[PDB]
Amino acid sequence: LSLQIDAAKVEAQNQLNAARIAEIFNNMDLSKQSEFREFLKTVASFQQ
Amino acid sequence: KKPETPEEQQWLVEAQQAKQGQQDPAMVQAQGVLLQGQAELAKAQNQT
Repeated sequence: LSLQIDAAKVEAQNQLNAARIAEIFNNMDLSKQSEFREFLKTVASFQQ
Repeated sequence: KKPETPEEQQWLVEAQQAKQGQQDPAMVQAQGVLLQGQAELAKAQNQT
């Protein structure tokens, strides 16, 4: 029973690890897209 | 001999339950050396 409860900690470690990495992965990706749309209006008015 | 109540009815037949009650858990301990092989098989398979 001690091997079973110890093995359940490894299972819960990976389940949390999949979520925690995916949260910050989506946040950093979104920041690159957000600033990109702002730069389009900056370049457009500059050309006129 | 077994009780047939010829000299007893609270005398010997009371302590009969206590002598047999002491004998039974101690028998499992004596047989415990046969349970040593079962121990090596049990925790090794679960760990894998």
